[PDB]
Amino acid sequence: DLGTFYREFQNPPQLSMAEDLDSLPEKLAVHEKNVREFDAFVETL
Amino acid sequence: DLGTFYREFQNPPQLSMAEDLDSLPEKLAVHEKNVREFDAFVETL
Amino acid sequence: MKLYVFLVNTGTTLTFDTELTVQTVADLKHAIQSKYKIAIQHQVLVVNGGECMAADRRVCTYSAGTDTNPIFLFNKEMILCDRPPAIPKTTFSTENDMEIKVEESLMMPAVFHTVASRTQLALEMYEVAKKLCSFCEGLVHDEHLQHQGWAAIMANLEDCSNSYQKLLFKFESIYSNYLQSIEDIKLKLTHLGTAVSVMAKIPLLECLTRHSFNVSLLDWINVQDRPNDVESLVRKCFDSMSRLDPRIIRPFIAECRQTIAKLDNQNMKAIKGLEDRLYALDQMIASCGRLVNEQKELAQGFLANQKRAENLKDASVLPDLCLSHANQLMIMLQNHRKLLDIKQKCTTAKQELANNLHVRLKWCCFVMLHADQDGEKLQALLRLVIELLERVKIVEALSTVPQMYCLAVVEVVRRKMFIKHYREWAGALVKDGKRLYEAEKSKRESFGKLFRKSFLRNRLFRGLDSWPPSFCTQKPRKFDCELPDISLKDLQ
Amino acid sequence: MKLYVFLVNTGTTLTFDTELTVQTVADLKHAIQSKYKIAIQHQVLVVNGGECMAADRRVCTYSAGTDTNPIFLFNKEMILCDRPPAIPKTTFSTENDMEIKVEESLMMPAVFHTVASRTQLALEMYEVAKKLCSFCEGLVHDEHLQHQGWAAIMANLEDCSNSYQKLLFKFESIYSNYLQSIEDIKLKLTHLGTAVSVMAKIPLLECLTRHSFNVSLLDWINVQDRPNDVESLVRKCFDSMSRLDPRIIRPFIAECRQTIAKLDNQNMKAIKGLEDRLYALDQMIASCGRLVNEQKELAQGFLANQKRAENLKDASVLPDLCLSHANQLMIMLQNHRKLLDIKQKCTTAKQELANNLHVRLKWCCFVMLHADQDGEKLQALLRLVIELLERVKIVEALSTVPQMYCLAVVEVVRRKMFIKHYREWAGALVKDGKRLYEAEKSKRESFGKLFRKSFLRNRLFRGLDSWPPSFCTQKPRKFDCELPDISLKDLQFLQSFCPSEVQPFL
Amino acid sequence: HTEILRGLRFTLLFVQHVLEIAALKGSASEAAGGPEYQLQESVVADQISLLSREWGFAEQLVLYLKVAELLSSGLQSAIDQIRAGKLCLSSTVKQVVRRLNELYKASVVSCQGLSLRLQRFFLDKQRLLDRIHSITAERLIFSHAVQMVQSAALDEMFQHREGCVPRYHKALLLLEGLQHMLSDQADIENVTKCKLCIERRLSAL
Amino acid sequence: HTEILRGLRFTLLFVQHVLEIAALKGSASEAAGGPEYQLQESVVADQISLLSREWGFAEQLVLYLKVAELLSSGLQSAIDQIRAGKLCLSSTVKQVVRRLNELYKASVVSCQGLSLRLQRFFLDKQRLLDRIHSITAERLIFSHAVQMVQSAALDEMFQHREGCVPRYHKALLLLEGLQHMLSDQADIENVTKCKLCIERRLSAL
Repeated sequence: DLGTFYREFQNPPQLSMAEDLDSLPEKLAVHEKNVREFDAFVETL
Repeated sequence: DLGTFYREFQNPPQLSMAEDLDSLPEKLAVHEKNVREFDAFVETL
Repeated sequence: MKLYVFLVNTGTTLTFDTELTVQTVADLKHAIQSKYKIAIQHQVLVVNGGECMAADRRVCTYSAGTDTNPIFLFNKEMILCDRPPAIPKTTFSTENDMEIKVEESLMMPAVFHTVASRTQLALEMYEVAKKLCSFCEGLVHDEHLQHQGWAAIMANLEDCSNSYQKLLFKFESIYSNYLQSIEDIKLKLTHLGTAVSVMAKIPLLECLTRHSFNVSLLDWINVQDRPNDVESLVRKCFDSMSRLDPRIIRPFIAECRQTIAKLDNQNMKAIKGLEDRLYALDQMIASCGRLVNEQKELAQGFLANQKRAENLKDASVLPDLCLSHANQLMIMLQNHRKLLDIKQKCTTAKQELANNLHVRLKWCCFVMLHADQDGEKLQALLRLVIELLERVKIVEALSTVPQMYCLAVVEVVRRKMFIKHYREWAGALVKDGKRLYEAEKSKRESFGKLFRKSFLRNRLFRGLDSWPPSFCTQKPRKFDCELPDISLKDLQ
Repeated sequence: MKLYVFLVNTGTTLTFDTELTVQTVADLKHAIQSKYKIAIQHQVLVVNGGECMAADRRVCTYSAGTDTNPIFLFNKEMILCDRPPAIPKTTFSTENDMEIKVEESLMMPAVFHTVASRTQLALEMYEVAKKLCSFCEGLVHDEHLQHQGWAAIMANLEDCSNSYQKLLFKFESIYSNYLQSIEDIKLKLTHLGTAVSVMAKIPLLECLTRHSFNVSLLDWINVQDRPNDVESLVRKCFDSMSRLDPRIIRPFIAECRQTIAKLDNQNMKAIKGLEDRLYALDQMIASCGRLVNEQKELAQGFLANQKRAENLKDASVLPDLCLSHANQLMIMLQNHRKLLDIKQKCTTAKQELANNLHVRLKWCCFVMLHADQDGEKLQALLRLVIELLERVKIVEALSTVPQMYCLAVVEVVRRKMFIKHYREWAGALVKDGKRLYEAEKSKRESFGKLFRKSFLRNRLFRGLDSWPPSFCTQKPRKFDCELPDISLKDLQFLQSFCPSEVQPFL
Repeated sequence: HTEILRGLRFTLLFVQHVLEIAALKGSASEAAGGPEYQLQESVVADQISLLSREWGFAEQLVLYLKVAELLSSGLQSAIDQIRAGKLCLSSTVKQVVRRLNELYKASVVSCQGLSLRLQRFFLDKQRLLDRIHSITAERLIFSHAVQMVQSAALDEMFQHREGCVPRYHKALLLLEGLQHMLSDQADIENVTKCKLCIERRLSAL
Repeated sequence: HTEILRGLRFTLLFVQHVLEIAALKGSASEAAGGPEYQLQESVVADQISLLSREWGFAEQLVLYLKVAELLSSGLQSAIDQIRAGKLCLSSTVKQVVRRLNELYKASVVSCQGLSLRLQRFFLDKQRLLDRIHSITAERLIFSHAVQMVQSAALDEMFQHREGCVPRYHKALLLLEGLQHMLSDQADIENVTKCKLCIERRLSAL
């Protein structure tokens, strides 16, 4: 039920950070180099 | 012989004086009266 | 033992094991669901004065599911509907279709069965007639129990309207306080940005050191929780104002908000004219029972009529093979069906009156559904409005920044200054005191240690046997008493 | 195991029963009583190494002695003078009677059986002398234990000589006691003015006498005990000074010299020299017993006579040989005559040694009287010197007290007054501290209710989160709190009114 | 299990949807919803919302990283791929996932640019973030599912009967990757249960 | 004969001896030096035992009082019996008993004449005069007498002088007699040790 749905949750609320995932530029540049395959894409497959 | 004891006899064993002294005059005059009675008996004697 | 009392809600008999008290009320729904199609969310019914029950544990704790508990609830299997039957009596018509002395003797000389007759088949017919009479009695009793359940239902409706009244009192606030909220939340939406700006104006380097570097204090306040916004309270207050539109202010925004005012009250609660008719139904049943008890025997007096026929012993008993000799018993032989139908008349009348009662029950169930699961929405909404008032209060805590930060800085600074000055003066005074302690007291202590045996006994030269108290010569503690690492200058 | 004493001073060695194995030295003197006056008061009873013990000791509390171990008495309680018990044993004239019996009663040689009996009777006499010799050996052991006791007494003497040297230490002390007396009079002379200072005692005091006027609390407490004398006890002091006059040292010195002479011990060692020879005499007596055993072999030889007297079935020579055997045994008994001769000779010399020892023990006890009386007298003099020291010390103590207790009281008074001053000062500062502490607590409550109204201050505030140390705020107690009573200040004022020792009290 | 078949060839669509769940999709309490809402204060509400216009953007950048980390390797694997799904010609089904995959470079670009532009400001946030506990901002997917069920159950009345049921169905479809970020031992299962409740509401919607 | 009066006369001789020791104590002690001694005592010991020694003189006067009282106490029994006549009455100890009574009269007179000024004397630090707790007027000079006997015996056991056991007995056996005054008391047998010494010393005497 919609009442049963609200019973499951009426309105539950939303739930060292400079380095916990700081390696972002690495995979970023990896992808910036890797996009070349799709950039070329001589024939779809 | 006596020196064996003379060793033992080195120093003598010990025993409100003002109050007893103040109270004494009664016993003193009592001694005076008993002496008067004794003189009476002696004259009888 | 199990309840011979049946289920009022269905007005019909059923059974279950007596140890069902440990089974949950939702387990009771499963039991009434294996057949009759109950569900964990089957009806708007509740327990006691319009509230939920502790259904998780044994329903006996909530006095449900017991051995003394037949089925009774909002009765959602049929919307004021049932299949009321009537007494079949064609079997009696068969007996009436052959209402005569049997042909086993076939008009022989009267010595034939001179000590026997059709009394037993007549006895069987009359006893079965009485059986149908008692059957109608039980059926009428079933309809009456159904009426009792309907009364219990009207009572639950009253309890519900009470819950409605409580929710309305909330709604009174969720109107009046909501009307009062027309200013608080707006201001709570109003000044919070200014407070956040003032807080961010002087984000302390001590705050920069707090988690142990610049950062936004209001955001530092905001991000202090992952989902918190430096004007989360302001946003929620303005949103509540938006949700405070006049259609919500309607006297039945939740249609219940006036449905309870009008239908479940205000002379529209027909339950006032309910119970007596149920009593009138019980009276009709009792009168029917008075008419129908022992009546088949009253017509078919075979026990005496047997000897009556024996005394008769007509020399011309040929016409006596018909109903003329069998008088009132023969009358019963065709009147059993009539009595059965007469009983069925009041029985089906009770069934249809119960249908009408369930009809008015659904009539009230209109405003019921308007409240249960429709105005209950407004109920949780008012709970939310209360949460919004709390959010406004928190917004004030955000407003508490503009003076709170300056007060904390000034008080901490002045307190640290006073603490330093006082601790320093305390140490200096304790030092002067220890200096005195040495110079006089320790010198005297040495002279007295020498004065061991200065007189032949202690009391002889009694005096200055000790130094002064010497307390308060130790050093003071640390200034500000080990405060948190927030540096006042870093606050400055 | 335990055994009885040698009765050393005379020497009557004997053993005892099992009870003595743990029976106390008191039980030892009890056994001494048990068959003699040996319970009487006595010089010493001692063991090997020298006990001179006392009744309190258990058996093991003293060192052991036995029928083979040394423990005995060497005291006047038996034979305070010389008392040589004579030869308990029988004389040997029966052998001289037997000498006749062999010489003549061997007649009628045809009675070989009677002749053998005579030889057997001669052999009887042999074994008899054997016993005699054993007794001689007893006398030997007697001389042994005799020298033993002599040495034990010597040990005592050395212990006395040790006590002598103790007296000598006293003498060095006594001369020092004489030496220390040089200023002791001046110390007593000063004690005169000291008792003068005791007079005009502190005219007031803390609580006057405080119950624990012309009755000087000085002199009062100088009477604070039963049997002693106040103001240095000079009536006893000059008396003991006499009790330690130089003349006493001279008589004491002479006593010491005599004690040294009391240990001259020339007779003891010289007796041993003879005893050393007398020990060789014991050796000779042992040889005498050897010859005795030789006589036994003769009896063994004599036994052969009675043997061959039977079932021989031979010529008359066997009867004649017995006559020849009679002469052989006769010469044997002649050797035996010389034997018993030297035997009784040894016994005599033994008694003589006992007598020399009697003289010894006499002189020994004399020292154990002359010295020991003088010795305990010296011990007394020693305690007297200890007194001559301690009493003088106490006198000087009270002398200082005429300064000491007075100055102590004056100091206590000044300290108590300044202590009241400082207590007032410290309490006033403590009150100011309490005031500032109240100020801090007020800031705490005000700005904490404000902090209860602040903005999420848990992370957003600090510093005033608590307050500085208000601990140590209760005002101080009284400096010199438990002081003796304040009339000590009146005593300080009165110091001038009693100026007998004014400077020191000030 | 259709990793080389349609069940995963369409998974790029779910990935793109989860991306959209943040892309131009910053939620806020200032949302009006319902039959209507008074706009007399909506201006201040949007003001409170947009006072952190780039902060939610940075949270979104963090969330998009959860898919972009795998998208980098997907770009790496765009060459020399193997699949055997049937009912297709010239690897058109392969193209079905690869066309969406073709935007993975721009996906990294946006996962960066949602916070990259104000780098100097990000330093202060990093200065905050330095001792600030990290937060995988992708958890807002569970918040989206909760808000979906909440709308479906308790929005102002007079809406239609369908009730945006497909929105809650898409929320239920989060199990295709919304749990890529960091959480507790079973917080992903909790978000999935929220999705199940939202799907129940969609069936009720 | 050998009656209560005779026992009283014996104890009266003892009391007279103790009173003579007291008389020496009455600022009259002397002749204790004996052999050549520390003659410097002429001023030193004089001041030491005289300058403030009135406590002993007072003890002696109170002792005279005690002697008179004891004579009266013995008389109140002995004379009562003699008039009653339970004894032999074969002897003439009555005049001697009368002489002892007159001696008691004189002793009481001495005690009173002393008390005439001893009142103000005790007034000097009267509270101090109190708190004596245990006390015994006999012991007050008995200690001095025992000390004198000790000096004599020091001369004796070292032969620095000669005398008799009775020389010490004059006080020790004085205490031995009238033992009820030292019977059933804390310091009972006040001169038992000196008496035991004199028992042996009788032979040398």
